[PDB]
Amino acid sequence: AVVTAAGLAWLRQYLNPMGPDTTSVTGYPDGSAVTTCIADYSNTFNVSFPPREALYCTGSSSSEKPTLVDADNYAKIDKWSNYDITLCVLALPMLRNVVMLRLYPHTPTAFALTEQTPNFPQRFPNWSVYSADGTRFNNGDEPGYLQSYVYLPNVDKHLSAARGYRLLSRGITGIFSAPALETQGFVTACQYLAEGSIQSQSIKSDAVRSVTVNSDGTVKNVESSSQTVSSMPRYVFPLDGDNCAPSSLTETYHQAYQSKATDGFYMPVLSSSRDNPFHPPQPRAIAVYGSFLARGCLDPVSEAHEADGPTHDIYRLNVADDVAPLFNTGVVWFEGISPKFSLKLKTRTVLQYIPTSGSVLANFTRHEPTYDQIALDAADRLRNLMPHAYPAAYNDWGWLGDLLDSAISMLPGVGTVYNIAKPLIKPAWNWLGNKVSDFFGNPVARDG
Amino acid sequence: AVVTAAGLAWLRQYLNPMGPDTTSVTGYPDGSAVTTCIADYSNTFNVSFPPREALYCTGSSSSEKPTLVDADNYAKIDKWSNYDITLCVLALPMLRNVVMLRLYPHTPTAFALTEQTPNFPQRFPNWSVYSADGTRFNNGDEPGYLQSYVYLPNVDKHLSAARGYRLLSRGITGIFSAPALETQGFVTACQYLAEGSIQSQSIKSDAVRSVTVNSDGTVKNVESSSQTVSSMPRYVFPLDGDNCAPSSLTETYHQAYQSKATDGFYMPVLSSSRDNPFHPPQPRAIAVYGSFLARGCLDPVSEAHEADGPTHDIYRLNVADDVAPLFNTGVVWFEGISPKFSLKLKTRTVLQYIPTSGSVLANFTRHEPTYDQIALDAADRLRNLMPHAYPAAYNDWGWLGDLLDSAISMLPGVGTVYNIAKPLIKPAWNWLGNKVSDFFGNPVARDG
Amino acid sequence: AVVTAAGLAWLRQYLNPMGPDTTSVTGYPDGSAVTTCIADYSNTFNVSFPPREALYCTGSSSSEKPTLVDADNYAKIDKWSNYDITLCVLALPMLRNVVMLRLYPHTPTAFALTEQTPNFPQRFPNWSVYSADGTRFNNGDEPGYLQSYVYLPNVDKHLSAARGYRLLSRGITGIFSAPALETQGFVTACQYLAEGSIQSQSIKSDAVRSVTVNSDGTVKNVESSSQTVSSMPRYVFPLDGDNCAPSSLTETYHQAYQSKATDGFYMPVLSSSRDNPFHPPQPRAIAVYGSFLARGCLDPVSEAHEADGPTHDIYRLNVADDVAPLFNTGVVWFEGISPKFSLKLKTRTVLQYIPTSGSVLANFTRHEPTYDQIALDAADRLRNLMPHAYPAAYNDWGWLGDLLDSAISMLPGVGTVYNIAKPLIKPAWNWLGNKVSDFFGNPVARDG
Amino acid sequence: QYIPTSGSVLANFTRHEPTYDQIALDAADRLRNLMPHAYPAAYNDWGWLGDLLDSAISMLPGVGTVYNIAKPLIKPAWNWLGNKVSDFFGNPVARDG
Amino acid sequence: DYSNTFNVSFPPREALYCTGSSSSEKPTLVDADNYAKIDKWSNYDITLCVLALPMLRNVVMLRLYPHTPTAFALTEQTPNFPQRFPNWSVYSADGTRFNNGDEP
Repeated sequence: AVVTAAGLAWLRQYLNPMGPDTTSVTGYPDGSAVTTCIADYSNTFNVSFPPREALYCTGSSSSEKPTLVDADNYAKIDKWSNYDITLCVLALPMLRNVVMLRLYPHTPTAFALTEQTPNFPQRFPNWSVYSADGTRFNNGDEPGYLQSYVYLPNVDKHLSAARGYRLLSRGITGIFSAPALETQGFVTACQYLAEGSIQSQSIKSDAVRSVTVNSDGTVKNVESSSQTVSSMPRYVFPLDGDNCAPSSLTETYHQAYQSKATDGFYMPVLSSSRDNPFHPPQPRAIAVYGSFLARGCLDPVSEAHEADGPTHDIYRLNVADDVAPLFNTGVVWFEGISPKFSLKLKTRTVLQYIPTSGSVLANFTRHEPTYDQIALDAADRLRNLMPHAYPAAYNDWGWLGDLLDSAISMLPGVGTVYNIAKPLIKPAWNWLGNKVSDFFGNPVARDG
Repeated sequence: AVVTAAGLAWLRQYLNPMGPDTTSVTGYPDGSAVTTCIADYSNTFNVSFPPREALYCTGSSSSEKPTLVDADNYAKIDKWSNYDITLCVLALPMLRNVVMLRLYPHTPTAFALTEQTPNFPQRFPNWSVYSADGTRFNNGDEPGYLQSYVYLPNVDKHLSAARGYRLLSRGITGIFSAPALETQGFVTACQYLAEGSIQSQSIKSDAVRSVTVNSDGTVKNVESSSQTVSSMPRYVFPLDGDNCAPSSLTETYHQAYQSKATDGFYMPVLSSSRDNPFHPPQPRAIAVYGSFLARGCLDPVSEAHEADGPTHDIYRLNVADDVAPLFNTGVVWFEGISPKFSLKLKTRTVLQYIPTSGSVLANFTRHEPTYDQIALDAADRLRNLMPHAYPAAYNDWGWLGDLLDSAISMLPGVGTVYNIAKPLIKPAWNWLGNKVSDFFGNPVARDG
Repeated sequence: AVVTAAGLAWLRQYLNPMGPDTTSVTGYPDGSAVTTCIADYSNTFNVSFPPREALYCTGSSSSEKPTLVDADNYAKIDKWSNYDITLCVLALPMLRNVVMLRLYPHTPTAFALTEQTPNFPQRFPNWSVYSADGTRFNNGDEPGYLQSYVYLPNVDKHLSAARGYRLLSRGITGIFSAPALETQGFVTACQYLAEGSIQSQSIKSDAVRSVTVNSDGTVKNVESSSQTVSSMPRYVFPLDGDNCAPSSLTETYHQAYQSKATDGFYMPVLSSSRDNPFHPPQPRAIAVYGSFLARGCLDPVSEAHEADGPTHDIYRLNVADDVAPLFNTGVVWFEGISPKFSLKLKTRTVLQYIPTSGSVLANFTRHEPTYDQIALDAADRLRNLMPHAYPAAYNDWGWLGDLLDSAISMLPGVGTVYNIAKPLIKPAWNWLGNKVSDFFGNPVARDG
Repeated sequence: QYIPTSGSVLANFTRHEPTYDQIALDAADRLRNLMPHAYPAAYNDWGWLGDLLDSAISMLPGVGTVYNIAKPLIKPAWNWLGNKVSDFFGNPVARDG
Repeated sequence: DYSNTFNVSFPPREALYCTGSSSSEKPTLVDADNYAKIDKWSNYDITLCVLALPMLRNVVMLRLYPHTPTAFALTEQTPNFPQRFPNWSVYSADGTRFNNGDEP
């Protein structure tokens, strides 16, 4: 009849993962009554303009040879360092490989992606270079942009020894800094769901074609195994590469966060479904869903073209992972950044495990099967109206909890005990103009 | 605590898609808070007995050659026109290709389906002929029935430029007419869920079998790639072809609508689940689930027959599409129709889109993130008791809305404000006998 | 506003499938309004130490030859009969093949499983032998353990003629007996969810490799169809074979039932989700999810190793079946059993069907579309706190129904009419110590 | 009705309701000779049936009578050709089809 | 509970078979285009009897006559391959089994 304390703790960490008050860790209030272990991974990364020693090439040059550094094409990347730059980060719902960093010389027209599978994508301290024409870069080409993945190794080790898992919350903070007199630049942020799913795409097989010139062997075996089969299953993410562009994100979403670069960002990525069931760890190769090339039977075709159906271009990331379903994909863009910047990424990912018997997690479990559907309904009705991102320093939201949770906790059905808490109005998040007001009209003075 | 106006509008269009009052268009009340574009496709088709110019053959004759018209076997189809005929329409949950029309000389024993993939299935104005023995028809065979698909091209164009979609409602009206003194015939209608799903079936590969008679080449490479693999994924629909027959539908379902032919029909197809999540457009080849031929490991078998597991016969429709899950499959049969009939199909399909950034839909969006779980519960408890179909002219249901929605809106949980609206009783839909009574016993006089 | 009688009947049969009062049969209270047939399969099996005539070998010996009995290696199995033994049963959610029996000479270190596909797994009256080293047993090896499946043929026959199905409840009783003065032994029991799912794993193809020594034929066709494709889809069950061991189950779960062997067991397997949608019968080969052997792209690899992604070892059971999703997997262990024991397994499985039109089930249907979300919520909040198993004779739970159902029926939301029923406390299930108390502290005297 | 054979398909659809009623059997025996042999195809759901006819005959068998008088019973006139049809209680039957 | 529905009408030639000695050891024999006589029947009004014996299988027996018969005749000679509903079997005018080239 009334929301529990565990429900409040879960809501607080789910909506404000990196808030200062959220020190303890709590699990999903579904009352599964199973013995679970809740892990909290906090990581920090001081990303900046990479030096030459941490910069590899993904072309066919480093194909069978391992990672190849740049053969002093680094002069061109210094030429990048002469001017302003752009810095995108893409937070896919992948459990490990939490974010993808990407550096551009100028604002890209659209979020391009290589068509050939890159060789040896690099974890964060190293980067990997791509040519300007959306192609893999070998030494001697003309570099277009840089990319890297931010990897959490402990998450991999724990996911190895776990029967099931589910993501509880994830937040990403972007403390930005630059030398004095070089603070110019903008920042944009947006979340959006991606109907990523396990998919296998149609491919064609190789058939031997023998015309036996042998004297005794006149078989002329032309057996045709060249039929249509399924590729290995891959997790495909439909991200709108054209609409992942800066301007498209800005105009598309009314909750898109925009501010000056020095404000940083803070994205508490949110789920998109009421229920959060457990899943077994099934790491699979990730891929990005292009635009379909063979229409196939989508038009009246002969009775033989039914095989090569509506297949799509698949951009293979050459990264294997298991993703948290129903969680939003986040993305921020830093535009016009001074080349000698310094971005302190701070990620906090809290997630639940069912430990495999006799595994390392089995000793750290905790038995608190709290059940609270009031909190679940509160989150369900709160998700659609929370902002997508906030400035870096805007933790410790006063309106959360005492007011917002209480204000929405009285809506659901007949589960209302307190008569009335507070009217709820439309917030106006204008970080550019400094006319920002919260969910109750109270102005937000700038703390930093 | 009380159902909103948006909830009422959504319920009204979901239960009565083609009602006269439902002029405006409203979205699903889940409060996804995303920027969506809601499209409303209304189409009309005056289907009748096709002339010879719009009648192609699906046999191996039109295999590599495109569509082939009938080489004046049309005399037999005129002989059909001498007697009465039967007209089935099958509304699968496919987004485009809204319905499948099918014409028979007499009532079929069962809803047969070709085993070989037909060549060039035809959109509505043209038809495609099939032989009597459930085989593809080449010129010179003996025609068994005709078939066609009703295609919406705008739906295809819009589904191209959309990150996600979900079907809001769909209704099909069947205004029937015939020359005076030839109004004889019956009509039957029924909806039923089909657990259609993405499936890939086991197939076998082709292996080269070389016995090298070459003098220097004595390899005799007999390498066996002839293993078991997966076909390309297809959307398989388990429709009960034996139980899609007329009599089986009549006896099976107590909500099956039956009437005289001149009454037409009006099927507001209904969902079968409470939630309606967004889905990315994934058009795939459609197929119908036959009866499994290789039992495989379903019986104690040798350790080598585990490969060819329980595979089923797959009837390939040679039509690629993406379907709306959790929506019922509808079917109506017109029996004993006069051959010179005239059926005005009127389809209305309203569905939501998430527009891809920079796409054509992005300019037509609308920002009304209404949330109303009362309406969702009302629909959930109303679905099981609505009739499957109504006569063609029975729009503007008085009992809907002011009474039925209100009567059921007070059931759910404690979300009840109004004390009591009206008792709810068992309706008796007897369109044959003219003893029809609605959900409150009020008789329904015949308006047409 | 108040839970119906149908809701009470469904809850009673779902939580106490083999209780004496549950004589009538009732369906899921979701109000699907469809015409359904509810079937109740009760089976009994007097399992004991098998004789030599019912004991086949699964090695390559019985590969193409059918089932091969043991060539009088039965002396070793008699030597087993000299000492104590261990008897595991594993109740997977498979519809047919309800349980897997397994006999060991002593307590196994872990629930091993053969890596090669066994030949002709045997239904219950016969068994199949496996070697000590987790390998298939041919005549002349050294036997390690015995295994068998308990098969329900009527379930197969009915599942053939059904458009859809869903499992309503399933219970397994273990009446144990042994000769006087040989009642020593322990019994342990545990349920746990398994995220079993349809999966296809990466495999590699066979390519012909021809160097044409033919005089006229100098093609040297070395065409490489040796690419990566998908195996046939299989239902993979992630069971923790290391944590399916006795001690791991005992320590892991606080609801694990433990007692003396003579007490038997009674496991009412429970679902793990609120909703229970219908599913079409899709029998597929079952397999057990090992530990992945090829990491693949989980580490930075060359642009060519993306194909052989994170593949797992797959233990193929050589048994095809369709499973009930969201139902727990149960397992009991009998330890130190006297070799001349007698276990009376009593299984009761009640499940719903949608009959295919014109099929055998179509005549036995029943039209009671009751809707009761109160009962669904009651089950949802009751699942996490019910014990995993009870002694064999502990049917007819007094606390169920009049108190427990009523006590929890007042929690959900505002759907509360009766003021207060009874306080609910923590039960203490200690069958070893005879200090057992139910959900209201009332002690449970031993009826047997 | 069937007595299922063990292991057969019928065995999964049994019903335990051994109800006993001499009154119903006696009423059926009494009424067998009164009901007409057939009706028009559309003439189901008779008003007189059950609450009226079965009741008004249920006291006749022996003296198994609790309610004193339910309803007098008269000979019907099933003149379907002449549209002059009257049921067991004289109530005219207007054409419903 | 078995509920069944059938749509009986004047059968086409493909659903008629001969009961005479023609299809004695041979399986059912379709009419050798004596169907013109049945069309002659279709010229005028017909008669349709159904006889519901207490048989569990074979719920009813349908029968079509050119014109009302004086009695429910039957053939002293056993018919060959009696036909389940969608197919019919023809009997001659003289109350005997019908081979092709007789008077139905």
